[PDB]
Amino acid sequence: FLGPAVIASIAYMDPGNFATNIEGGARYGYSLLWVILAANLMAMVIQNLSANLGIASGRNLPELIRERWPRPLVWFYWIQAELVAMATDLAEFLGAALAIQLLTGLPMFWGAVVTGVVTFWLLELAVGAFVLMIGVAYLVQVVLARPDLAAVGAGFVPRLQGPGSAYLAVGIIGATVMPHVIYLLNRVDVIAAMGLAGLINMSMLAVAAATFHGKNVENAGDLTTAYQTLPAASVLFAVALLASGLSSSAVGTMAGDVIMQGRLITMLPAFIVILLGMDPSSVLILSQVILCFGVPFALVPLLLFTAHHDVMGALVTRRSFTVIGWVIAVIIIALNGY
Amino acid sequence: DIELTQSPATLSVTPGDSVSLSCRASQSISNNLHWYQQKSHESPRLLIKYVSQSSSGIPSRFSGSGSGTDFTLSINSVETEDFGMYFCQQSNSWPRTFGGGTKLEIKRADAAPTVSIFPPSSEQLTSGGASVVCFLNNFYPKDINVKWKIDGSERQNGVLNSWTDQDSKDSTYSMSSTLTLTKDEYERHNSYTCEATHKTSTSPIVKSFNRNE
Amino acid sequence: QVQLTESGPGLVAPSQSLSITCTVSGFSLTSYGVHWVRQPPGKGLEWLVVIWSDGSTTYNSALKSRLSISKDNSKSQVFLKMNSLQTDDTAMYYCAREPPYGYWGQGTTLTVSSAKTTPPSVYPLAPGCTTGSSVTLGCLVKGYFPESVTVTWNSGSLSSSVHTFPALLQSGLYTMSSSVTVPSSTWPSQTVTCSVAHPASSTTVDKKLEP
Ligand SMILES: [Os+3]
Ligand SMILES: [Os+3]
Ligand SMILES: [Os+3]
Repeated sequence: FLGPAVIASIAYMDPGNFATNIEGGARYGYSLLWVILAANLMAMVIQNLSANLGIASGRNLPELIRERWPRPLVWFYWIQAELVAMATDLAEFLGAALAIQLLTGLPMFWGAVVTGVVTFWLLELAVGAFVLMIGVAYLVQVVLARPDLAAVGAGFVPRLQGPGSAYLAVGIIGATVMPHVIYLLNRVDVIAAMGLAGLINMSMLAVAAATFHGKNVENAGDLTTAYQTLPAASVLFAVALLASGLSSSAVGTMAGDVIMQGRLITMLPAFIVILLGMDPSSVLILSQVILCFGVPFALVPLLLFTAHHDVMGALVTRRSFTVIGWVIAVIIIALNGY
Repeated sequence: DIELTQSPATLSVTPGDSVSLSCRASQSISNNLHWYQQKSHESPRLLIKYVSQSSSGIPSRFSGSGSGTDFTLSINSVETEDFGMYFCQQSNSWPRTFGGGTKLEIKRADAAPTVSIFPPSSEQLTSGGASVVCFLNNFYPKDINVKWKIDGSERQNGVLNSWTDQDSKDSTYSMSSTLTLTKDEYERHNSYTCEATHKTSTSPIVKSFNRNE
Repeated sequence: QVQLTESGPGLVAPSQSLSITCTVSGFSLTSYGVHWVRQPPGKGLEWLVVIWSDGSTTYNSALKSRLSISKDNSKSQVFLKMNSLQTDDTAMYYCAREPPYGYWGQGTTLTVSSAKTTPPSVYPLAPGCTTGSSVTLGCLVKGYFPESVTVTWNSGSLSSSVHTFPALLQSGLYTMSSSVTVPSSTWPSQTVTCSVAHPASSTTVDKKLEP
């Protein structure tokens, strides 16, 4: 319908999910699609538990964690959440820089200046039409190859152990369960939005795995080589990226104002790109595992606050196993990070 | 399951005139295709990636042109170092599929075979064998229909043809065709005719011997 | 200098097992997928299988459930392996790996037949009565295994021209034609003898050719 589709295209609209559902297809092919499944399901749990708690004993999570926790722990959770929104804005400026260099070819510094003056410009239907049009653009090839061979033969979970194998999956599932959706008639619109746009992500990844897996060539991490051919569809990919970044800017920075009030300070990572010693293309995926490390700190308070003062949320089945599986995975990739 | 029929199967050139290989597809495969050169007993280095972009470390002589359901490689001024095999590989979908291949060869003026038919060897006769080889030395082009006749009746089977590579001395092909027989097959009959229908003669070149004398 | 090298050639009986080592150098094997390409003696070729690094085997439907591909990152070797029945698939195998392809190995020869080592039987081919001023004489190596005999002609016939047609399989063994030509003014005045060298059986047969 016209509601959940726009709510979905806007709901994802970040460079991180583009830049990790196009790495999983270039290295771990269809065998990674499953995580995207697990990426949405628990997420559709979590936000529901936020909608299940956001009206009863009404307050956003930053208002709650200031009510009954020690002060040093409040400073620690503000370090954690501020590094979370900081890393999200790093994702915004990075992806928008790669987009501006993907269009006019401007250096990422001048691209960051243009994103600064677009932050000046911020003070809708066309953006959702761009992410909707690239979303249908990846629904052009959601049909395209071996529907029962590589697909369902890889949606069943593999226990792969390698550093990059679990690192990239942790980046994907750490980018989908965005920490700022946890800081929050309505349930159906979001279950269908995240539902269909889950097909946008499985489409993006599967097409990223069928477009070139065994072909080798230049890696898909740059996103400059991510323009798939059916000419103008490439510029459509770059404009879709730029729109996704510029909108995730306002949404994630206003959300950072919600977590922060209860501007340029998050722009310091935005110019770490000038370090020149390492290329930015794949520090965005890291930007989604660091963002992943800020998820348990955003999940424990919901899990514990859900069952005291309020009705509903008595179910503690999958919603509590997901946090311990989550933390054991991120402690696998964190305890092997040396 | 997509295939790639490649034509022409073999190609002769002077060298000088431009050649153009065709790698027809079974369905559309976009610009996912690879062109390889090959020599005898060698590893095939890559020439053309994606049919448009020339690959790394490849002379500007070669150029791939095409779009969609069929693609064509093209060599301009063959330069005596482009002779031999050429293979063509799609890579979009499992399984990857190579083409039918082509063997580029040197071209020159025509020639006629110096056919000579031999009786079975005296030692092979008491060994039980009865091979009647029929050499067809120095002929052009490569194609010949050599044929055997045992008492007029043709012998399409029991034969064995063999072909040399394009001769080093003068770019001229030669072949052999053994007609191995058992004892009764060699004793029941009376004569063995070795014919060769060829482009340079409407009448096939003929040699024969008979069991007596 | 990026470079791939393979294991030495192999000759195995039917229903035996075998393995081949595609070792790599000059690039990061853990970062590239290796394809396998099989070329019969001269009968074209078709894509075989691909082993993506970190063990990801994908076999084509043509050669599924017989072939297997091991990998060893400790020495960056890509192992090919064939077990089960062998049914005399005889060919030279290839491996490939580099972002656009174009770095293939030197290839490895692999022959399957049950025949034991047998020295040849050289059969002289006398014309039996002579078109023109030059006469052709023949020599027939036959029934040998393994491959590759080298036929050499002694003559002294002033003008002469030798040919040696490629070895071909007959009933599990090998057969070969061998030509020579002499001015007939020296035949049979000057002898023109046909030696045949088969190093795998040590035997060399210096067969004289007479009518
Ligand atoms: Os207060
Ligand atoms: Os409590
Ligand atoms: Os076959």
